[PDB]
Amino acid sequence: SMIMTVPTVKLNDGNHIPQLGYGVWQISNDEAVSAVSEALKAGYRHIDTATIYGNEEGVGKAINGSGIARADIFLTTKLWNSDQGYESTLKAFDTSLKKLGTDYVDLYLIHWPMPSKDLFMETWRAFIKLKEEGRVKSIGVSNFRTADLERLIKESGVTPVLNQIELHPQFQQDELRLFHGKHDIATEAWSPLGQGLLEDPTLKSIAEKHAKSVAQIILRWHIETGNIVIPKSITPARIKENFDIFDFTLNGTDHDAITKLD
Repeated sequence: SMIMTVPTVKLNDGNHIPQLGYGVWQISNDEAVSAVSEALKAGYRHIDTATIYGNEEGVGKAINGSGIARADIFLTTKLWNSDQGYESTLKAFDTSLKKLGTDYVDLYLIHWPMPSKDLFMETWRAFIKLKEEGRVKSIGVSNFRTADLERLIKESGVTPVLNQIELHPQFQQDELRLFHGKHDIATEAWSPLGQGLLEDPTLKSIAEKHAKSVAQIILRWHIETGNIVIPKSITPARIKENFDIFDFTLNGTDHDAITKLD
């Protein structure tokens, strides 16, 4: 009868984000509807997409038809590279809201620091405005390097709540995580499960030690190192498997052994 409470990460702007969320990647609208429905059914309350994936309508349909209040779901999307700029971001966001069928997003991220610093600063200027207007609750970035974050913080005075980056046991991003911690930016891991290490002996051993799956061990390692994770499995069994990571803990030796995988 115990229900594990999904931890939230308190962000630098006072908002809280569920530490586990469900990643939608390059799937179709119909697929997004089914997957997001399945995730919300499995107990996920944090849904992550990006405008370039072309599935905002379907994500929005599953969310609005879930029987869960909009206020109880945390929804992230992301501004695509070709829409960077002040006015072009305001336009893109409007279009994304219309597609999603809601009047705010919890988190809006700049998808990449591409194609230039000037362009992303103008996008950031637009995010600041959307945040002032109360249409975006938290603003952040994705795939930003330490030099992009330095320029963003120096030039705007506004520090992103998080930077979503590729992060998994074979790509641990030690440097960026050190910068993030230094400047109160949360780390969010995309592709947190990495590369199919399902046959790695360290991870297999830890999975047995705890009677959990290798994916569950990887996701618990992320949770214990303070990462927000957005695993993106498409099969229901895996969607449910990735949710069940709050009923156990690793220990000290486990962490050392996973660190050695980078």
